[PDB]
Amino acid sequence: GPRRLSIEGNIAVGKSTFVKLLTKTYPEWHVATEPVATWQNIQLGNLLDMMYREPARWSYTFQTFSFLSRLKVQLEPFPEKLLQARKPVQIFERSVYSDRYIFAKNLFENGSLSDIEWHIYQDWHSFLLWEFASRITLHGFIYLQASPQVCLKRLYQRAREEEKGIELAYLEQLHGQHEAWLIHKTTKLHFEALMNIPVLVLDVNDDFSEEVTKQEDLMREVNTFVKNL
Amino acid sequence: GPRRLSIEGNIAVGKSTFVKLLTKTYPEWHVATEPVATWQNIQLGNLLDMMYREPARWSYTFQTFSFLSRLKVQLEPFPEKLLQARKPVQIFERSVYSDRYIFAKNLFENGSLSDIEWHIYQDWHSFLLWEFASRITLHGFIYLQASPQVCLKRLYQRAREEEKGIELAYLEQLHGQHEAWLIHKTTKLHFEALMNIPVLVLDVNDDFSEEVTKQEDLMREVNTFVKNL
Ligand SMILES: Nc1ncnc2c1ncn2[C@H]1C[C@H](O)[C@@H](COP(=O)(O)OP(=O)(O)OP(=O)(O)O)O1
Ligand SMILES: Nc1ncnc2c1ncn2[C@H]1C[C@H](O)[C@@H](COP(=O)(O)OP(=O)(O)OP(=O)(O)O)O1
Repeated sequence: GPRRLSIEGNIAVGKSTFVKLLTKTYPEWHVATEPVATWQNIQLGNLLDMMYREPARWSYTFQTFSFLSRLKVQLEPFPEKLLQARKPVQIFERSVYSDRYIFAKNLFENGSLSDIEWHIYQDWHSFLLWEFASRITLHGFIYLQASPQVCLKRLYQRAREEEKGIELAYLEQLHGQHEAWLIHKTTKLHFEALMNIPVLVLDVNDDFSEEVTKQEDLMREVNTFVKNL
Repeated sequence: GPRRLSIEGNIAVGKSTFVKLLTKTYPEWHVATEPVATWQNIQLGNLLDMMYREPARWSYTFQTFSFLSRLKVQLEPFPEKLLQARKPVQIFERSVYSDRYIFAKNLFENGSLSDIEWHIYQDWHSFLLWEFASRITLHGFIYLQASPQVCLKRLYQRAREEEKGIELAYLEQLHGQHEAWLIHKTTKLHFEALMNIPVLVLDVNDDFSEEVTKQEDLMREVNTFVKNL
């Protein structure tokens, strides 16, 4: 059975970059894409923008769309490629779990989600993950960790309309969520599986985007981590 | 396998009354309750009221809560009672299907649901019903049919805070939806199963609430209908 892993991290920490690097280094590996272009244009309307401009009005709706999307991809069948490899690896950009423990949770804590919205959201989440338990399993998390300000810098370094308005405070919040869940284990979890899952912590405070030294150094840690799963 | 059926009809047409009558006449029969008391008090906040007072703001949220609820009950296992009967019957108050084809649909058509909300809702609905296809099956619909004004009268005859504000027009809309789906078959369906399902049409324009003649006359049609399933 393929090893399933999801990349977790803060906004702009450099996920897409880290993925391009993965794709290049381990081609057999299958990377399930993250729906960002499907959120800016719903097919008509930018949900992403809406969630950012009126968080108290569109946060819940957004979460329901992202959760469904993340759940769909995690339920899809393994490709034929992945099928025929000695050590198949499937990589997800963020997960069905971060949808809840990183964003939804945070959106509630900062007031963007009402008590009713948080309650309904959790009800849904716990219900479906229980029904689909046997199919959404993950073997480990690759946490691209970096400070809020570093992210804030990168966040602004790339235009991205929707985002230009994000304050440092917001990134600090999300940072907290990641640290509480993937590092300190202080976030109450509601899934026995999620309890003890391996977490590879990659420190990307220093722009690995260009230093070929650190890139080879990252892929190395990744390979070591994946193989011992 | 138990025969599964759902009671469909307009607001106040007299569903709860018709159910009390069923319970009394066919005790082996199992009637899965409809969550109305769980909507007026979420456990804190009245979603039902909210949806009515600010439809453009809470319709989508409401639909997601009612859909989940209706789906949950249709996935639950048959009770032990129902288990040991020669002809087991399971009755549902409205269904996972009316959630979409009666209310959600109508809420979109009358502007309470935006294009984005309608799209996300449908995406969810079609997805989960496809995943759970084999478990949500229904064998027939009992349509408690009556004119909008008759309903409007009954609607007002019973207090019900949340509702006091419903205009005749709204009931007319819902009436249309029922007629289009259960009678004229002019509502585009998205489930092969739902295509040709039996529909028992009970005319309840005349208050059967008290006339013991019509009650015995209704249960008779019901029994005849159920047995030939
Ligand atoms: N569950 C969520 N709830 C609310 N917003 C979310 C959620 N998940 C992602 N986002 C936001 C953060 C961003 O502004 C936009 C991010 O999409 P994405 O491109 O996947 O983020 P990112 O910041 O990790 O960049 P990238 O993956 O391109 O490197 O959507
Ligand atoms: N899917 C839905 N979307 C929006 N509102 C709904 C939906 N389903 C039911 N409702 C509303 C209509 C009512 O005002 C309240 C009705 O609940 P319910 O008691 O089941 O209705 P009813 O009008 O058929 O009466 P009863 O079953 O008590 O006879 O919730």
